[PDB]
Amino acid sequence: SDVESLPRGGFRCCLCHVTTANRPSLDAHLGGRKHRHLVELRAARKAQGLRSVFVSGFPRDVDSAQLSEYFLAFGPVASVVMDKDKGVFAIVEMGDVGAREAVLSQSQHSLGGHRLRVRPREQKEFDSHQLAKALAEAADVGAQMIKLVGLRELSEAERQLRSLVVALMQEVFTEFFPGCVVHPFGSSINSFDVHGCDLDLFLDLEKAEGAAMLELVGSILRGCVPGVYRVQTVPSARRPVVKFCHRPSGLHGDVSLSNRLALHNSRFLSLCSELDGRVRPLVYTLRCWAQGRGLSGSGPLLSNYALTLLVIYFLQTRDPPVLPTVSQLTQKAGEGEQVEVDGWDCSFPRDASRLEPSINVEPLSSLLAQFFSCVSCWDLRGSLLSLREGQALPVAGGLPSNLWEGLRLGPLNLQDPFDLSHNVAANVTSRVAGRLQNCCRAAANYCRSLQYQRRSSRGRDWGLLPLLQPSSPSSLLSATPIPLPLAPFTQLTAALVQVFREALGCHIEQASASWRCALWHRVWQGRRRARRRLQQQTKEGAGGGAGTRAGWLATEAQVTQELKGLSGGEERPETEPLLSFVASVSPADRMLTVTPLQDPQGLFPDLHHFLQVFLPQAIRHLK
RNA sequence: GUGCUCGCUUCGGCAGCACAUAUACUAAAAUUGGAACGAUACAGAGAAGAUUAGCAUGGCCCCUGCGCAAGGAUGACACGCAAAUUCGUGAAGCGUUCCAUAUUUU
Ligand SMILES: [Zn+2]
Repeated sequence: SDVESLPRGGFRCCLCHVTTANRPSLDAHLGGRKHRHLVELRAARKAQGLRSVFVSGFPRDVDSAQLSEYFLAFGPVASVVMDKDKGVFAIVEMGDVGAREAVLSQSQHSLGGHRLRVRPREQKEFDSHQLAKALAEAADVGAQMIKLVGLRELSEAERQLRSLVVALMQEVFTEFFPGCVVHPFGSSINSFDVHGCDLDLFLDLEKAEGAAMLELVGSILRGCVPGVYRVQTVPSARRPVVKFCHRPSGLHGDVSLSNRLALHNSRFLSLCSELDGRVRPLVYTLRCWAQGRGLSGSGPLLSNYALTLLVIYFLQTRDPPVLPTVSQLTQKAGEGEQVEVDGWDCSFPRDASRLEPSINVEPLSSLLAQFFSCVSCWDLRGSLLSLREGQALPVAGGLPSNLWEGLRLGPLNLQDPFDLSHNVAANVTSRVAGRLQNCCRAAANYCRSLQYQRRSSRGRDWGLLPLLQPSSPSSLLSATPIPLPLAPFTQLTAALVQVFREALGCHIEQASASWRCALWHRVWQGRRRARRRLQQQTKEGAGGGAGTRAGWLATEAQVTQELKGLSGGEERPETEPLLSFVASVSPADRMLTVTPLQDPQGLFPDLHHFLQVFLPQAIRHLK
């Protein structure tokens, strides 16, 4: 009854959301642990719900204890839970059906001089376009990145909502703990926040006591904080955390216990962000790209903090240093900023008004291209990327292992600037590292394309748009050479240049003969309608003129000029070509290879099919 | 949220009363690396035992056609077809059973 069919004989489990490819696999799923566990959960939940009662209207600010002991006379209580948000209502779980029947049998209840609302409980079962439009009209790619920052950051209302949530959590925690504060970190304060980002909190006040404190935090969060659900603990890791959600505001996030290192990391990130102007748009763009291409997330992927540290390291290892090394920051931190946590020195200047500006001049487009290229080149497995020194330490030396005693090496090595034994890319497996390298190579060779270099006038998804939309390009390259009519190589190459220049209106530069060709209008389309107009006008004007060898090129040039004039409505300055390509001829077999260079609209296939019909006819009329 | 006030009101609201206050916060740990088993998809090779891989449409493909009627013209895109023959077995896809000095915030 929980199985819903699917095409190709598919089967799915509604509970587990797990598909099966055939009947035996479905039966195995139906008879194995995951499914039974879920049917036991649903059966127990439905039974408990049916043997349950709903209480409202009880006197304001009355604890569950007296209500439970009042209901004790009517039957054996099992669980009483009170509302978080306002405590208006409560649910009393009874350890039987008879007592639930007894309590629902009465038409009147009294407790503490207030008529109660005892009532049976119901049981129930378990920017795609606007972003593109906003980024499709900027002046250039740098403006696109700045606008991406503008429309991807946290809006002021969202900031207010997050601050209200933080204040609520602070209030409840101060109610429980004697003296404590909640320091928001991560995206909340490092100025690298996006819409719907994690709300990460630090609770400021050998392992059993830590586990007990984490369990206390989980119990307090589950039982007192209004609107939170899905509280779970990860007590066995480098930093035990408790995860939660928040139904009213829709937020989710993590709570850690004793990491001041996170606070210092966040302040360092803010200092880097306000130390130069390129870093914030660069990190936002790289995070959006990595999220789109499915290599940044949770688990076996680059955490976005690791991506932020990677782009910071890229900014550090340039010949003109865009950002200073953390060693330089530690040296330039004056007296009073010397602090250390867990035996590790975390010192850097507090205000950006003291450090000299970087002498780096190259804009954000060049920085993005250099990031792609340099990250694609690096020997990630054999090199440790040290942020404190801005240097690639040799991983095989053994020194980086015995120096820090806790460094877990791997396919990608990247040490956070303050913890000396916390390579932040230990999650990444080999497949994810290889995918990162390959996608970086793809982006690197895309950045050299003229589409990323010049904005589109007619609208062709220029700028970051291809790097944001997934649009995995699986298109084959030039595989079909065009056969040409047998002519002497010099005559054939001359006649091709005439046909491209005169009959098609291409700009042609000389690059086996080869030429770069560029087109601003769709000269392959419409030609049948243009020729019929020219033929009608000629038949109305002065019939005559026997067709010579020169008359064919002149007639195709006129058919091309008509197709320009029918689109002249455009007034945009024609600085970017609608389609550019190479034309290349082999000496022996006299075949023409044609390859795209810039095709912002995906129109190269239409041009190629047109040239396959047109060029072997043109070279027949030019013999 | 709704109704009432034989209360102020500026005429919206405010101040009290009445119903209602929703039907929880419920633990559905996850990820990675191993091993074994079941499947059966695998561009998987013969083929669909002379005879399939073709589709139907739309506007595009060129030529002819004054075309005004159109004809071949066959590649792209969208639209729904679906594919069994009879057959073996995977990789980072489906399912099941164990293992891990293995991982989880920033
Ligand atoms: Zn299931």
